[PDB]
Amino acid sequence: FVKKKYCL
Amino acid sequence: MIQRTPKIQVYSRHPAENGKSNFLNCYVSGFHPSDIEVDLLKNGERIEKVEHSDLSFSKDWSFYLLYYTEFTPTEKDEYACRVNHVTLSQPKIVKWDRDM
Amino acid sequence: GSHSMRYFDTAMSRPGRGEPRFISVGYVDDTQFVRFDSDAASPREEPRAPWIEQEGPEYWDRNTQIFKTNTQTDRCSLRNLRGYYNQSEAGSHTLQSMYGCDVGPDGRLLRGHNQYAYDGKDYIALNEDLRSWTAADTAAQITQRKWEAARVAEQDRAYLEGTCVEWLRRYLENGKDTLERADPPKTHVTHHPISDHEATLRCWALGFYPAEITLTWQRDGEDQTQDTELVETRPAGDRTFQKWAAVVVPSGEEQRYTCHVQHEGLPKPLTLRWE
Repeated sequence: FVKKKYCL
Repeated sequence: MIQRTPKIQVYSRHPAENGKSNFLNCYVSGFHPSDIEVDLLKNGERIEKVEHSDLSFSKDWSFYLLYYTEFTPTEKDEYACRVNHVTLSQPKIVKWDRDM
Repeated sequence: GSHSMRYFDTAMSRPGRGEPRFISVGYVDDTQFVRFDSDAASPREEPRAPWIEQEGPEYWDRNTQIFKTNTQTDRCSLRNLRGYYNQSEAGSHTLQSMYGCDVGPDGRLLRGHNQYAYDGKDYIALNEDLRSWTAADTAAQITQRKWEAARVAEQDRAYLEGTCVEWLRRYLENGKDTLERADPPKTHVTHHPISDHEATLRCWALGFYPAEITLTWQRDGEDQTQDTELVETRPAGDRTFQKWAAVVVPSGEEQRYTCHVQHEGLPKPLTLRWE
């Protein structure tokens, strides 16, 4: 199940 | 910008038997950046409709891809993999040798 | 055995050739079960493993939505990273991500992972505590400060201890006939003369899963690390892997060499000789 990512 | 040159291996999915259908593999690994061109050759000519795996990488961040096609090895025919990458001044050809 | 779930993401800018490509590939151990590629023309036709289809269309829809938003997030990251390194808009740059969880045979969490590399160099990683960051340089310190301010590690921790472990356990159950089956290597030794004086002994391992394997040569029971040529473990295309290890041996001394094989699918480690 994919993870929500955060902008670097 | 750091660059890593590809490692190349050419080999068959199953042990080779002249006259029996098989798959020919070219596995390119260890490279950076990701752009790369790979051809499989039969008697020096490009094989059409070669497929490849989806771009992924090892835990050291170096990329890998498998290129592959169906093939029936014989005594006569010669097979190879030709690779180009920014780290290479000319395309690198690796011949298929059934002992490797 | 123990198992891992890992997503490997690559975002690559390509000035003058559209927006950065984003591709995310999900694995259970060495089995790919999902791909999302922003360059795919038919997202509906994008490969998923069979034990994923049984989860249904709402599961697929929720994953697809997050992948689409992740494409935009990684493009935001590439724009910011270009600025953090004072880089021109002309060149191509690469952001890679690995995230996921490792569990033991009882399904309990061993550790979580969420880390990044830029242009092939490590950039920032979530530490094993799932609470603090390690930043590689003053650019990654900017990311670390922003993520601290926004409490990003707490969101990552909740995914890694919760969603990641829970869905890995579900995948392992639904795919138990394959994901929980270790296939042992099929092994043999070949002999290739190089001169009247020496020959290569090559120890082969074929058809094994998962990819982790140990293959070594001993001479008189002593390991031959420095003199062994060991190729990278390579996919056969049928889910299984291949590897070989070779040593150059003096003619007549072949029976002093033993090849040693360890793998999860073997009831006991193998010792093999030529013939």
